[PDB]
Amino acid sequence: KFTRSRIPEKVFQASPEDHEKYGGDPQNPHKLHIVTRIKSTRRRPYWEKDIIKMLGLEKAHTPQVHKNIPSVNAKLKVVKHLIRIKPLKLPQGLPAEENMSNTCLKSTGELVVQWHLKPVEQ
Amino acid sequence: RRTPPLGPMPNSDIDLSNLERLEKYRSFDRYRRRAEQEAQAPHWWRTYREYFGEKTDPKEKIDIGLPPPKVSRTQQLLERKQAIQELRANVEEERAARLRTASVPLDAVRAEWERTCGPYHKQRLAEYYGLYRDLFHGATFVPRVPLHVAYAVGEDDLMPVYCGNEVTPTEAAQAPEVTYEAEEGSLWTLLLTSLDGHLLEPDAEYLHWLLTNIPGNRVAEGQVTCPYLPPFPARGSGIHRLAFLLFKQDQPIDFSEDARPSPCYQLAQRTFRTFDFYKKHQETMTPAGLSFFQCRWDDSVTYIFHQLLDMREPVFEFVRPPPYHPKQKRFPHRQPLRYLDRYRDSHEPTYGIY
Amino acid sequence: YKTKPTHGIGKYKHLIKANLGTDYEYGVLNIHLTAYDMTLAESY
Amino acid sequence: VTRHRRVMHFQRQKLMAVTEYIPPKPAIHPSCLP
Amino acid sequence: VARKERGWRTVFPSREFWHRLRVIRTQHHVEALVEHQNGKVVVSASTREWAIKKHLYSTRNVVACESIGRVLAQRCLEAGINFMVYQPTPWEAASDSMKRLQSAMTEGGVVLREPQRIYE
Amino acid sequence: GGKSSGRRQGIKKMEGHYVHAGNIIATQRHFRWHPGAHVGVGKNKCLYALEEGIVRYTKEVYVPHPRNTEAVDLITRLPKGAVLYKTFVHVVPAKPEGTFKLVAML
Amino acid sequence: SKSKNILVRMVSEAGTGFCFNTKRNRLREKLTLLHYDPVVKQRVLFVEKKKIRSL
Amino acid sequence: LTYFSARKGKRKTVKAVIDRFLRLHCGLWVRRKAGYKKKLWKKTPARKKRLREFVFCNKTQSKLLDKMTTSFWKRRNWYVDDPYQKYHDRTNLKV
RNA sequence: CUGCAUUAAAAAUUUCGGUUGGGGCGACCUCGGAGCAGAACCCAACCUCCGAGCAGUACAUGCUAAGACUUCACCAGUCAAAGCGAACACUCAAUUGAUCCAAUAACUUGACCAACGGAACAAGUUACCCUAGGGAUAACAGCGCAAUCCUAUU
RNA sequence: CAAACCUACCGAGCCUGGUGAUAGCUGGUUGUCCAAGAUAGAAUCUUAGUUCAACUUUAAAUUUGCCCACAGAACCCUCUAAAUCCCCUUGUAAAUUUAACUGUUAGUCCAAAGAGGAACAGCUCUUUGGACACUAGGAAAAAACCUUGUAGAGAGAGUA
RNA sequence: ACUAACCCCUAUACCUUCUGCAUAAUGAAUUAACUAGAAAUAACUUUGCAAGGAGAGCCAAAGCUAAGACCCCCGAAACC
Ligand SMILES: [Mg+2]
Ligand SMILES: [Mg+2]
Ligand SMILES: [Mg+2]
Repeated sequence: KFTRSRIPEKVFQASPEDHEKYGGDPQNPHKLHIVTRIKSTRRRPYWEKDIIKMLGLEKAHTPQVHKNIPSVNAKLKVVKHLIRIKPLKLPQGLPAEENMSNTCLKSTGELVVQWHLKPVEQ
Repeated sequence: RRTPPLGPMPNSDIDLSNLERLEKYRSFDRYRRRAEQEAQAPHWWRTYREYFGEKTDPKEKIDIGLPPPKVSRTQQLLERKQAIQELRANVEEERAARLRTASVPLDAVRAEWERTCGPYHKQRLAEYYGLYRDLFHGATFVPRVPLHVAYAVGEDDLMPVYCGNEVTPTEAAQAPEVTYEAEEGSLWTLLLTSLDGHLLEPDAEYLHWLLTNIPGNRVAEGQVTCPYLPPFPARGSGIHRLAFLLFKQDQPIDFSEDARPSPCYQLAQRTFRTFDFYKKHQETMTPAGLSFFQCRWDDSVTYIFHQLLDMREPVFEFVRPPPYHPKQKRFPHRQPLRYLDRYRDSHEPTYGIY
Repeated sequence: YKTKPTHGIGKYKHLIKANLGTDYEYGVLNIHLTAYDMTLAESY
Repeated sequence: VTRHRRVMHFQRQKLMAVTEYIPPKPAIHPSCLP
Repeated sequence: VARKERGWRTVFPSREFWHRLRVIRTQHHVEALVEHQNGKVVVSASTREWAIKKHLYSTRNVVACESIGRVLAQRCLEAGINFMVYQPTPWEAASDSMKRLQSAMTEGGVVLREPQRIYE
Repeated sequence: GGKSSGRRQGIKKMEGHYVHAGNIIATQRHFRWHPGAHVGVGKNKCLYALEEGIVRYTKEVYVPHPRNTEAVDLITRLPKGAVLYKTFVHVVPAKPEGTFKLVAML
Repeated sequence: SKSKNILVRMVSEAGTGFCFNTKRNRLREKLTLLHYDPVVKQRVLFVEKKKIRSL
Repeated sequence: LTYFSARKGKRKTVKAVIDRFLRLHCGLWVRRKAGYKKKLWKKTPARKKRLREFVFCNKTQSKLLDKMTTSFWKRRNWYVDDPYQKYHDRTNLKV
């Protein structure tokens, strides 16, 4: 019989070898997540369809931010085979009200608050 | 899927290889003895005591009593072991024991208990009644010195107060008699409080008597800090407990701050709390003995409320919660005709606009 | 419950059991106490 | 549990092909080393 | 009016009481204990105490049972407890010493039948 | 034959469920669960709550009644130190019996 | 499927006319029972009068 | 059910439901229990007790009985000393 | 000759319960228990069977009444605090039958209606056959399968 | 005595009328556009049907609904199975009740666990999930395998 | 689409019945005309009046009156 999957807890332990391979810092976990559906919800069980519905991942290749908390992580682990998870980087920090319209999420995973559409003089 | 237990199994220690070699219970009492010796043992799983049993704080109960008396166990044991040897020596005593006709003097054995196990039993019983939890905010005391109080009624009859007994306010109208052992140079303080007599503030309580600086057993010459007031348990308010507190003063203590005018017929002025009263006094205060009794409403309480307090007597009633009913449905399926009566408020007929 | 760690706490029949002699001990031995006095025979 | 080799599903077939054993290969065939 | 702990109909003894009398009979001493349902013990009368030892011949006889029975009767009377409950096994209930101990409750004024809880 | 259907017997209220007086806790063909505190049992070994509160499930010591000869025979043959355990269900009362309130000023 | 018992009617001797039905064995004398009578609010004797059917 | 009679051209009433059911003006229907007079000797007192009450019908049965009954039986009646007078209206009904 | 009865004769009206490749010969239709269905509930056959259509003990096996459960609907079935009244919610897996109607002063009772949700009471044969349909369904043929079989090797 | 013949179809002639006989059966059922929308069962002289239920639709009232952290759900019997029930937070926007009815429940295939006198397949029948009866792309042609859905125009681009 | 009809590339007729029809399952040579959804019990929407409504009767514990809006065609063998 085909039922839901109980993913072993041993899978989600970041060994030191993976730490420098992916560049993550265990001492300073990332604040937020970037989730992007890259697989169809069709031909998948109904419970996974609801999880995709809850996280707002209807349209594929549409980035969405989520809180890196155990409750959100628990939902994400169900549909980990249909999405791509990347951390959020803020080189300029959290945007202020003045520059809220000048933000741009680059493809490499950071939200630069200064978007000028001008070549770098360097 | 299986999960290893978090602790040892109840029957893991018993070997099963030699189960027939092992001796059996062979009786109901032996298993029952093992049953409730093991029942009180702590366990790592959910138990009845976890949800129903009262919980006590990890801190040990603070004791503010006198240091325990010191006795010579060897000499006491020698006298006790020889005392029953001669007692078993008499044939007449042995004849009564075998014939199941022997008797013991109840008055004599009670007096001995008051000196040997009296303080411990009284402390154990007082903890049950909730005296230590309400006043002192949680503490322990051993009444080393016994205290006897008997209320004078009629011309010959008396109303003794040992512990938690029933005394009517009529028998408690007058001042009781305080008898306790002491020697010269000892100052004593007597206090009486109504634990459940408060009518406005549930946390607080009402003071009814206060005697200070008692020279030895002479209670007549003690300073009357607060005049004696008979208890006033309201009708229908339940049963109240009044505690007699005996204190031992190492040094003379001034009581001008806690003094009350004579007479003190004001409930606000009569309000008093043992907590923050012993706290500010414990540097030179220590309890000596306790005694308490249960009081109910009688006809004399009407006299006290109307005349002594110059107020109307309050009457209380015990009210149960209204019965629970499920939400009424438009179509109650397979319900008796009396279903609509459960949600009916008035039994009188109604006619609407007609 | 089976999944919970307290599984099997109610198991009770595993403590309850479900002649040729050995090479060190004897199989079956019987003693006979004859007597003309019934009281002495049963007393012994 | 069949007797006709129990023809495999395509998804399962790809899983077995991906997870096939790969022996380690030395930089120099030991046979041509001094 | 206080609710009693109803239930436990599949185990012995039942718990539908406010105050219970427990009598323990050991090899050398007999212990008569009275306690509340929740666990707190109110008063006890054990032959170990020196008060009654001076007047009793032995601590494991019917005379001892009558000795602590009257002691418990006077202790319950002066503690304010009048009603109680007793749930013995068939053999101890049939023991001659126990019945005379119940007689001590009757003459002492202790009743072993708790009043029924008034629901309405 | 043997075309009978299920008896729909099982746990009705789970752990931590709020119940009212008379609500059925569980029904069973055999004594899988035993009544505990403020839990009643009918002829058909159905479990119901006499009080109103929170349902709890615990493990307790099984002490059979002396009149139950079959169970008394069972525990007499146990090895010394053995204790039988069984699952018990209890309900924890939530509201008090009542309160005392003023009704008159005489 | 032999019918060994019979259903019989028990009529009160108090004259109230109250009746109730109980099963009895065919090879038995008429039963004179002691049953509660709701009319007189007390227990009175009931005697058998008629046989209803055989079960 | 006769939707249009041949003599008056109006809906008729099934007399079977009249002899078996009682309708309250609030819309509820009151009926007896089947087999409450059959084989009383082989039924326990508790079963016999719950067999002799008057019970209500659900929504579908109420709609079923209304369709088979003309508007005459749905009117408000003012019978003298009517036993079911107090049950004709609902009290404290929310939604 | 007419009316009412009893016998015949000749006739009239109506019908052919389902399941088991077909026929013959038989079997089954209702209820309960274990296996499938391993852990809340539920879950089917041509299913594997095993049983049930009683009896026993009471005679308060009395009367009311919160709150609940259910054989996936309904009908029906099950448990029950508390109160009145008495003493000091029986055992048993099933052990059963609706409405109408009949008996009855009444309380109550009436079914192998076993086709067991029961039509108040109706059988065979048609190759002399008819009508409306069905490849949801046989034979002819095609296709799936090779149970078996043949061959060829070890 | 061939169940023959009785005005070119006699197991019961022909015409008219009752008659627009009845048919749970076959066939048919007419303008444009949009939206919601699928496979639990029970009873039944019933399995070619019907009723209840489930599912689905519309309008209205109300507040919780799904997901789910610990804690918790049996013993004789360790196929000690995958897993379920319950369920605070959190992510989310649905859910319950009232009123009114229609329509579907003669299904197929794949993955998995099984059942059909202790049948490896095959045949029939249960349970979980998916797809199909809804678009497109790819496996040669392809209802059920893989990729992918919310709808238009474009002589743009990145991918599955 | 194309300069260009064809040539290039793409595309398994319609309806009905079935889980599933390009199906070698039914129906249709073609054109014109004719040929098939009838009802207001309850409920919903919108006026009027209102503890009353209605042009005798009927209903009413906000109801009563009025209006709008849902229920096909052909075909037997037979019986009298
Ligand atoms: Mg079954
Ligand atoms: Mg027709
Ligand atoms: Mg749509």
